[PDB]
Amino acid sequence: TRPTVRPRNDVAHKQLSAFGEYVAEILPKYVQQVQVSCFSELEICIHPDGVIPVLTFLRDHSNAQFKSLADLTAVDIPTRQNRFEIVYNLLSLRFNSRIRVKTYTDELTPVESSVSVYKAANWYEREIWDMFGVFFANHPDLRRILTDYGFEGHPFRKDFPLSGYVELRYDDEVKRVVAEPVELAQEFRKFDLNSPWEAFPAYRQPPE
Amino acid sequence: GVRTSPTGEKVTHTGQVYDDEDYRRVRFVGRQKEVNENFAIDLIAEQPVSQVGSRVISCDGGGGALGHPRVYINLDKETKTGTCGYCGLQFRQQH
Amino acid sequence: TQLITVDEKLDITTLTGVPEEHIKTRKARIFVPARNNMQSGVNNTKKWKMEFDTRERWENPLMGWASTADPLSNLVLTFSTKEDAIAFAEKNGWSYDVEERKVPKPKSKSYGANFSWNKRTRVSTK
Amino acid sequence: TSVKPIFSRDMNEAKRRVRELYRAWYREVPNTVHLFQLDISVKQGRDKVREMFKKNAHVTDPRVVDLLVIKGKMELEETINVWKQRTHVMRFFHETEAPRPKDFLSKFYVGHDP
Amino acid sequence: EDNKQFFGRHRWVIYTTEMNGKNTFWDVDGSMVPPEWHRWLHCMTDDP
Amino acid sequence: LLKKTTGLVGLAVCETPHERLKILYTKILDVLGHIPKNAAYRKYTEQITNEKLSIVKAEPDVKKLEEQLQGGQIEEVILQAENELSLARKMIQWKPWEPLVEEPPASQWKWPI
Amino acid sequence: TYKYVNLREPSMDMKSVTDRAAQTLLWTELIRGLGMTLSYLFREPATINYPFEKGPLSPRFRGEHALRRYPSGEERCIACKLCEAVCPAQAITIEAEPRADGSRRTTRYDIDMTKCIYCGFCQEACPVDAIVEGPNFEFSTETHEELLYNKEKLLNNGDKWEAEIAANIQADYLYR
Amino acid sequence: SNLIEVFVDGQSVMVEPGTTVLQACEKVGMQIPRFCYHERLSVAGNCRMCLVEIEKAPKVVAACAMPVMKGWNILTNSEKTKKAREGVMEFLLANHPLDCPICDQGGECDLQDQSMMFGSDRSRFLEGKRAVEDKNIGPLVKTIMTRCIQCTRCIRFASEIAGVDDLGTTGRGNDMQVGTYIEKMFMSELSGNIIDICPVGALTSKPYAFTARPWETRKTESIDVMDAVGSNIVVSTRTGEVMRILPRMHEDINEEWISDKTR
Amino acid sequence: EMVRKCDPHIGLLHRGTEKLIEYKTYLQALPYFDRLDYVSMMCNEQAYSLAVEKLLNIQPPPRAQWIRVLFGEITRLLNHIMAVTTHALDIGAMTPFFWMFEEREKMFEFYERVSGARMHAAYVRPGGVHQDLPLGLMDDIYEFSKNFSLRIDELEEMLTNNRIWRNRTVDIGVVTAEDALNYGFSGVMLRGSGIQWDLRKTQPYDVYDQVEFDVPIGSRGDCYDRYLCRVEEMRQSIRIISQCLNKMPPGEIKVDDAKVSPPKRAEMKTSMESLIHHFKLYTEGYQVPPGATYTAIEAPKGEFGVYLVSDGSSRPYRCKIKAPGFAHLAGLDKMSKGHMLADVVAIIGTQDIVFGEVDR
Amino acid sequence: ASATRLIQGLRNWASGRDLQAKLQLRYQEISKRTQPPPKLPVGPSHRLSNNYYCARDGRREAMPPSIVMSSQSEKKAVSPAPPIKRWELSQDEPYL
Ligand code: SF4
Ligand code: SF4
Ligand code: SF4
Ligand code: SF4
Ligand code: FES
Ligand SMILES: [K+]
Ligand SMILES: [Zn+2]
Repeated sequence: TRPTVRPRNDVAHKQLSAFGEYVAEILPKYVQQVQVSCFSELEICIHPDGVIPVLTFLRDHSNAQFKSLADLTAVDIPTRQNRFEIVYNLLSLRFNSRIRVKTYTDELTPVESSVSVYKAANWYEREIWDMFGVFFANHPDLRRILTDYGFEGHPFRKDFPLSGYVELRYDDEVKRVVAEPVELAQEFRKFDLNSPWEAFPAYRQPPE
Repeated sequence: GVRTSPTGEKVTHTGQVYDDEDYRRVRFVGRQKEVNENFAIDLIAEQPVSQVGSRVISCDGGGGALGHPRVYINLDKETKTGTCGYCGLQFRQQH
Repeated sequence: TQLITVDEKLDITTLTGVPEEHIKTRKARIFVPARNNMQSGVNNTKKWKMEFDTRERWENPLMGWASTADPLSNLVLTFSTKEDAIAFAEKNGWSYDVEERKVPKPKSKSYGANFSWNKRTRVSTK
Repeated sequence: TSVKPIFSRDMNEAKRRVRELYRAWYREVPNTVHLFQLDISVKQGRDKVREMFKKNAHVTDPRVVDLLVIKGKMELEETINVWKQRTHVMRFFHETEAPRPKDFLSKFYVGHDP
Repeated sequence: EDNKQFFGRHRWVIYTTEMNGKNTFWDVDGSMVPPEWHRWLHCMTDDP
Repeated sequence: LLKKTTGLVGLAVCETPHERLKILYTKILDVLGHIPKNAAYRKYTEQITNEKLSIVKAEPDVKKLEEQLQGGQIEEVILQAENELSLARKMIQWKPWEPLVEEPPASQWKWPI
Repeated sequence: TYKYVNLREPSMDMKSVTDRAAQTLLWTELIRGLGMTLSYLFREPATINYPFEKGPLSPRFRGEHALRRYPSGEERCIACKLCEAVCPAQAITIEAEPRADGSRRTTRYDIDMTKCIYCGFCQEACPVDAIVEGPNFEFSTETHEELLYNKEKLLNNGDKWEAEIAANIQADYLYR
Repeated sequence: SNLIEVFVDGQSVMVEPGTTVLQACEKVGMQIPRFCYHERLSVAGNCRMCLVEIEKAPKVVAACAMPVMKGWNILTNSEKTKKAREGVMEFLLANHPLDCPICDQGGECDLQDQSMMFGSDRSRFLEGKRAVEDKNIGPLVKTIMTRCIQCTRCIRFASEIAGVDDLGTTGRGNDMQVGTYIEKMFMSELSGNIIDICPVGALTSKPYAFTARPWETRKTESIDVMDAVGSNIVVSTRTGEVMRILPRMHEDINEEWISDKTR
Repeated sequence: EMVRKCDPHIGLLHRGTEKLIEYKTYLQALPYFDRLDYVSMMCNEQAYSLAVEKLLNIQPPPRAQWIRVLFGEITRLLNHIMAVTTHALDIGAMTPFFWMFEEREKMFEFYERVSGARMHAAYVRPGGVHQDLPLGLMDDIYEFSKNFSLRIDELEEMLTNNRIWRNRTVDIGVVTAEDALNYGFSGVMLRGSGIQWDLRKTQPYDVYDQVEFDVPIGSRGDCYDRYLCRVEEMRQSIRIISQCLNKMPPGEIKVDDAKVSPPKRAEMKTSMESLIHHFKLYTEGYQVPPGATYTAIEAPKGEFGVYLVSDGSSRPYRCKIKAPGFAHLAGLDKMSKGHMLADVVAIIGTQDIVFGEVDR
Repeated sequence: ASATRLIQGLRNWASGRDLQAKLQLRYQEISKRTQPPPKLPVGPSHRLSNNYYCARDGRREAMPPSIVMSSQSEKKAVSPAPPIKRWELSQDEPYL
């Protein structure tokens, strides 16, 4: 398995497992799961009441010093009753490491804003408001950032269609760009691509 | 091998031509209906049937890797030729 | 306290931005998709799907393309269980119907039954 | 059934917030008609505000109306601070959209939509 | 050709003054080049 | 030797780094004594803070102290001491050594779905 | 493994101070910048004489689309719809049927050239080298629907540019 | 009960006596690759794709035909099971024609899909392939016999469900041809269902032929109205136009077949 | 004259790119990354390719990795020419714009010789690169690199010691190191502040642990040290290009797993397995094992990252794109306080901001 | 390249650099536009024996993430990695 297979990094796996145990036992009030991927990425899956205490820990603790917020992300997964999965990618420049801090919310429960921990989040979770509808409590200026000004709907929710519900055109009667319900001259062609055969037996879920 | 409808419109190699009462001929008014006058069905009929001395022939379309994937054609039917499903060339066992 | 008690039905239809025409006139279909009978694999029959009733597709006058006006014509959603799909459709105000999962019943197989002494299940060739 | 609130502990605080948002929109409509130099009246714009408030008037969840007040405050901030153009204000008035068939018989005449 | 000119100036076309019925004495056009000279002029090959 | 600049913009050079680190480490330990003993934050932070304080008390030099504290410049070691102090003062209020406040739903971290 | 841009202390002896003051009062670096601009003034410019001189292209160039043929006139496209499956912008629209000699051929091969991202995934998905993205880049139109190519237009682009397309494929097929 | 305990990859499962290895692996949610096994046809055991390692046994068994013994540990993912699958897929693809672009089975091919999932990624066959004379078995089923992998689902369907006994294998060895041996027209009331169960594009639908391709079709689940059976079907459409009609599995109606009028 | 508050309204180029990625396969979603940082095309290709190859648990061949690093540094020259010359053009120095876009035209010719497109190449793919280098390309890359230092020298003649350029950059947009780390800055925005951080050095990817180069580090956190950092990164990119041209290994350019990278067209037309794999990789695509990665590269604007979530299918379930310019333009409001309106265009220039990656 | 030596001397004086040694316009030093055909090599998996795909299957060695902690003594405090080594100043050109 030398030439075409990715080489496995066992040292980083052991070190991130040790630090995941470390964070899970320093903060048992909020840490729900700790996992390390096969390509050596640590994920701390927490309760959403511990957004500020965990992120303040990793930013300020002398064994963590995750001073940089690389990226802040939501994921819509509609089969969960807490469908939105808020993802904090963090970078420690002191220990040259990356961690992932994951939590959850539904449409109505607010997540506490992490602008007091990382100012970088000021736009990111603002975008999570615009793209997913996750409200962030105590954000300084929470509003839309990417959509049009009269835009109804949170587009990166997976029940939002690819083309939207409206489309613009100029109308010369009213001398104005107007919004109408979207009619495509060619419909987007949905391709059902998934093979009916199991691809990865290591990921087989136990049946009902 | 293009022919013409009684409306004066060239029938394409698919067989498409608008009806007389079809309004969509108005897009060609003052302009032209671009057809290709090299019908592939009329050009592949012009090729000679290759007489080979084998029972199974292989075709790749010529050019090696510049043709189609290499298929194998059985020639056991003496009633009918064996036609390549890609390039349309056809083969006959010479016995 | 910092927790309130909302005994109401969960309804987010005023927050999704979906227009009323595509909430109250749509029928969501909740189903496990059938196995494609061109194939014996069953990995496409493991999840619940939500789709909608197909609306009008017409011919583009210029190119003959399939023009549509239905925004929800490609919206296929994936759910681990039936109750997650039902809860997602009820939360969004979609009128839904559910088809239950059709499993293949366990067959009785025997290679020796191809060569019975006195039963009709002999194979005439193999 | 114990959920974390957004702003309102019950529906009465929620109705207070709905009411203050309606007051702010009602005050804003003449300034919006003036500085966007619209072709509508102030009364017609206040009718559109009342229509958009009555559109959501069936909600019984405090968190949903808290998000509705939050989104109304956001639209109000986009209107006061001139971030919307004239077109975003006039999108509430679906004017170039032809009126849809409402009864059964005209929807039967035009096509297949129920 | 002029291979003493730098790369880009070293191959050029003086267009015809009449092509396919159209006067091109002043109305020269980049699409007037036939495909066999279009490899050479755009330097897809060394060979005319 | 009086280092001219730290190289980091806005991180001013400390005239007496040893005394400032002793003050900050004993202040971290004084704040950290108000945490319960079985809490892992207290045990781990006492361990690393006593290690850093013994390294500071064992080395009179500034350069060698930087190369064996292994946290970069001495002024960002001071900055990390201030950050750990602020953190421990917040960890008293948060009380995160408590049990888990709520289990997730049953398939909340199940991937793929 | 790192270096310090701009960490120089200027010398404070009278020589260097008077050098910096002659720079300040006599504008020496401004004359240096005028010298460099004057130096490009007397260079031959890099300007080619378009449309008579053309920008240099490679044989891999991805321009206008063309449906190709065999060396018998038979069209190479056997309607397999791999190009429209791989097409990242869904620009390719294909309908097919068996024609009068029973051959698997298309009745619709449309490419919306205003959806097309010109990435050439269609010509590398194509198993028979039917669709290619040829060398024409000068095909600007005056109307939007003139950039909505059907099968007739694409087969005519193949018949138009085939003498060039075949030679470009002849140059680059051993890299593919 | 009389349920015996067996193991699939170490996982215990309680199965009825007579249950095959493949069905025991199905009960833990694992689908063994197959070409000739069909759960509504008789067990043939002649493609050898389902060969799986039983541990402490130095020979793979055909999982579609072998009954489980008590205490077997079926190793569905072990090294020699995967080597067996790759060897069998190599022999299936040795003489198989390079027809995937011009074949109607492409995209919905069992041979393609479980070659992608269980076979190798490349060829060693340096020889010339065989080519088979095509057959005319009627106006419904187009027949391209070079694509045939000789799994004999033809013959078992026509014998056991259609009740015809007019398909078979003539010849012997690599020249073994599935066919009727004569110019015979296979027109049963259920004659198009062999288009379903043929895992390759050797038997395709002649009216569906060349017109569409499976990934671009929309699958609407619907009901037959051609008689009062109420056969569950999939109307596959493509851009607002009905392409074809497949069956749905309903165990109590139409088990997974439809009639030729329906199809 | 002063600026009290700067509120950048964006979304004017929000295209919904990463929702369009969710309905496309992995190979199909690769050309969206050419169009995010649309002056740094093959670098974003590389970040997406490394994300997918990390989730696929495969690795590119060595020659593909050296081609990726070579074209990554050519791409870095492209982006810093764009950065420096438009940053000088908006201030008023319009002439080195035209002086350096001829060199930028020649590097677009390098892209077009290797891929067929001048900008959006779709060349760096998960599994390697799409196609091997044509013959004579490395000679011309050497002929470019042999002369490009003189171009940097005359750019640096026109701007660096110029007192008008130093008045518009030296005390403008001063960023402290702690505020740069807290605001999510990356790349030159950290390195002008004196932060010693570079992902090619610290968290190295394809063969950047095998090339030798230096990291330019600022001292004052301003526009001028960031200008000097970008000029010196062009110097070091020329250095890495020399090391890549000398240490280019023989071999294949795709991974030799034909279930991930498509086979050659000669064997697609000859072998049965190769035709099946060509078919399925260009219609369904390869299945990626389920999981979420955050793969970051040192793009010429900073940390460019992809948080890619796969569910086991041939299409991405989620693809979040971290751009450097998003956090940079968020920190614009802090960087512009206490300055003038004509300083704002210089601070928008010193943050290398391309709104394709900012808005997605 | 066709500049007269008077203009060439004025140009080199004004720039301060020998510009003819490094010209930005390209001439006969570049590669031919017509090249010989390549013979590209094959990778390591182009073998006729000992080349089973299961022994080089990268996608099927990827595992689900190992759950280190789940909610269903004097041990050393750890960090996510060792502390980063201080970068060394360049011997090539430190500007110092
Ligand atoms: S070049 Fe790309 S976008 Fe254009 S038709 Fe081909 S595959 Fe589609
Ligand atoms: S152009 Fe090529 S890929 Fe597209 S349908 Fe035709 S043969 Fe297939
Ligand atoms: S039967 Fe399957 S593997 Fe064979 S040519 Fe048809 S699609 Fe390809
Ligand atoms: S034609 Fe199809 S079903 Fe019949 S034996 Fe051959 S592969 Fe099997
Ligand atoms: S499936 Fe068991 S051998 Fe064919
Ligand atoms: K079939
Ligand atoms: Zn042929």
